[PDB]
Amino acid sequence: VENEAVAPEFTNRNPRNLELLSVARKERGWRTVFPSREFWHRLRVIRTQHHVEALVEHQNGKVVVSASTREWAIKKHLYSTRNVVACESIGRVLAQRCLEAGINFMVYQPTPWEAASDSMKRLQSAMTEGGVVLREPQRIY
Amino acid sequence: RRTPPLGPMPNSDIDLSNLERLEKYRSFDRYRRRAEQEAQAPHWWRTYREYFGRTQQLLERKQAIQELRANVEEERAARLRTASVPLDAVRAEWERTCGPYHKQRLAEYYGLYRDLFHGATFVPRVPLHVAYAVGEDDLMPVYCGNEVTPTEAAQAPEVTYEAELWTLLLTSLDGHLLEPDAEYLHWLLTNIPGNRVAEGQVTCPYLPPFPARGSGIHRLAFLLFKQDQPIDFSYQLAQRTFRTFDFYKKHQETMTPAGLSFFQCRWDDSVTYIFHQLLDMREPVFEFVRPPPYHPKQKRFPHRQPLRYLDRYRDSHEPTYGIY
Amino acid sequence: KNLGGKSSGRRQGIKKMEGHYVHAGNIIATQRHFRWHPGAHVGVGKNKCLYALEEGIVRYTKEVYVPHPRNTEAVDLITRLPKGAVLYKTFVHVVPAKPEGTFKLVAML
Amino acid sequence: ELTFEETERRALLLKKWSLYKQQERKMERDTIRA
Amino acid sequence: KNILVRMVSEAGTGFCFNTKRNRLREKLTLLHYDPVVKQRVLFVEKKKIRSL
RNA sequence: AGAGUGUAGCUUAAAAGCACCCAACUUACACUUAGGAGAUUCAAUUGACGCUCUGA
RNA sequence: ACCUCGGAGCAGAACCCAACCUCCGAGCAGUACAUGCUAAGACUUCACCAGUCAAAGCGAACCUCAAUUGAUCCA
Ligand SMILES: [Mg+2]
Ligand SMILES: [Mg+2]
Repeated sequence: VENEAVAPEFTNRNPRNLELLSVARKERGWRTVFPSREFWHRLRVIRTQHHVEALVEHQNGKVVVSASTREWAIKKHLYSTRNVVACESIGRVLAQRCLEAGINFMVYQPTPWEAASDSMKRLQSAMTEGGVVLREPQRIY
Repeated sequence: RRTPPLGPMPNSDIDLSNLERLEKYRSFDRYRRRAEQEAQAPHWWRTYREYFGRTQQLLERKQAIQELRANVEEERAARLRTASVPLDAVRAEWERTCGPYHKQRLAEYYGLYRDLFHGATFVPRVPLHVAYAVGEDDLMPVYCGNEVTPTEAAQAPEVTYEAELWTLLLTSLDGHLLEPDAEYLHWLLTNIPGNRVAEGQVTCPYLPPFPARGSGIHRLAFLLFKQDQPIDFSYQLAQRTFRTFDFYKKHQETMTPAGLSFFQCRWDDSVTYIFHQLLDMREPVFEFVRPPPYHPKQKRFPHRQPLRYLDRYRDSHEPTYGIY
Repeated sequence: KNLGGKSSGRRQGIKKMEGHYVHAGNIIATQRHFRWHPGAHVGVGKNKCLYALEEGIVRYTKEVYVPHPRNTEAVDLITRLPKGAVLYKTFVHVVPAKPEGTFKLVAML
Repeated sequence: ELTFEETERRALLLKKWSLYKQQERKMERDTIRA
Repeated sequence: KNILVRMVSEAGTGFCFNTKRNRLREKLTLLHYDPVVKQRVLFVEKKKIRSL
């Protein structure tokens, strides 16, 4: 059968193939520096003076997903773009975007004060209820 | 010896005897921001990245923001941390305004551009709503890289691209079983008369996704091209092979990529039926094989090594007796 | 009057210079203080020795230093640093050579 | 205990005082620079 | 000063592990992992091996 | 009368980032958390509404 | 006077370097009881002895200090 001609080794070029299989390397070093690079996707929250940014960024630096209060779509539906309400809304929007993007796991790396912050707690709860687990699976060796 | 620096040494311009006068980072946060900016900035020394790496709109937006501020209930909820946002409306407005750029970012991350078009990029200006009809009641949407099982993708999807001559192509980017640099064409509706898709020309009939078992996650892309002027186009796997780069090289002048939507599929039971009945072949089963463990060259006298040293280099665990 | 000082040299330092192929687990450098800091795919032992967490090539770089927020001494140093200043340290990196693995056809069911 | 109306009045009090002392500091700084 | 003491498993197993404690502190009880039982069980000081 | 001209305090920012303020922790400051206000001077690259300088 | 061990100069920069050379120190202490078991690959005081680090795995939770010590036999 001609259609049965299959090469001995398969070449899956999808960048997220091994990541989704939980087999890809995730940088285990940087034990003296913060934040840790041992992740495949990181949730990075930037609280500016006026706006709130929430990015899902791959370890290589590519910003896979973004949710900024600076976009019209979001900024035209909330009163203040720098409050706990804004953080919760951007968290829910980012959760929806992550679910439609296929990103279900991330590694959030907040500082102690950021983690203790009410806004960060609300954002984390919003992501969790939106369907994103902020704890990536362990690599399979 | 002291070779002079090949450029501006860091912390050089700021360095001055007036340390007491100079303001300081009082916060780890500001220090981290500056350090990250510096890391992003290029440098002349070896670094990690080297090796591992209108007015009317403004007026209307200001008026809307002022109206929201004036609305007391909105302010009450904001200060009571109870206000929410309309998620569906936000999604629609994202699609209309800034969805194309974020979708382009997603495609670039997933490698669609580097593979589909060999690097050439394009903003998906036209939103593309594709959904694989699930049952007779619902339908799984294909937004961007989400996961849709081949069971759900068994039957061709409903496409609603809001416009007013279009060509839609489904291409599996990494499902090719013989050629690493090849794709699979699943369904190609060309010369579609606007929004309605049932009137398109069926150049290639719909073949459901068939990601081989243990072959990993496969990415399939819905490419949509606006057709400036109507043009003519030219179950066997050798004829389902398809190089989208060559296809778009042929049809570049009359086609413009204006829509994009992709999803991810892994092996399912329906893949077995696709392979056995539709494709009439023995389904291939792939396994992830890690490289064999490395061991240093065996020494005649493994000094200071445990008794496990010999087991590290024996191949068969069953007892062997040689001549006896 | 002067007794002691007879200790021998620790034989510490770099064991794998840049460009050296390194297998997983190999010790790259032994140090008493943090001369070279751990980078990508490099782990630190209890005695600050840097060992390769992956099989690849050793690369030494200069990268900005961002201590953990709970490292009180380093955070205090940063808090006292003038604005615009960025600390730098020498980091050791292992650029992995081989892929995690390959997909092989095992059975033509 | 307290009520929603007085809480809202207190919040608006804080808002207006923020604006007022912002203007105060702005005029003080303007005089300083002038 | 401290004394080396044999903490014996209360699981009935003859599993003993040596720890150290102040000579002036009360007899010592811990929750230590018992490999035979494969579970953390209570260990009680039984005897003083030596004074360290 | 003439010249420079012109984004909220600053920006070889394009409606952003730093700035700035009160509330709590601080003796206090600082940090952190919660909140707050903010502008592209007006008409078609051009002209004229406001600031600085050169004169009387 | 010293005999063992560790830190710093001599020995400025991979490693290593004597001195009845210059100076400091140690023969613990403290906290925990997974301070559990196993196991690739490496380091190593210029031998050996001894001493170090450690991925992965099982099982669990969700070690500080430079030295801070001593083999065999025999009890
Ligand atoms: Mg010495
Ligand atoms: Mg040796």
